Amino acid sequence: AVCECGPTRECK
Amino acid sequence: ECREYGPVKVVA
Repeated sequence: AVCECGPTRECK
Repeated sequence: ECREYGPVKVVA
């Protein structure tokens, strides 16, 4: 899965 | 199905 926080994004 | 927690949103 992948999550997005604000303008940035991260996975795991 | 995706979930949104505060400023972060995850998709799976």
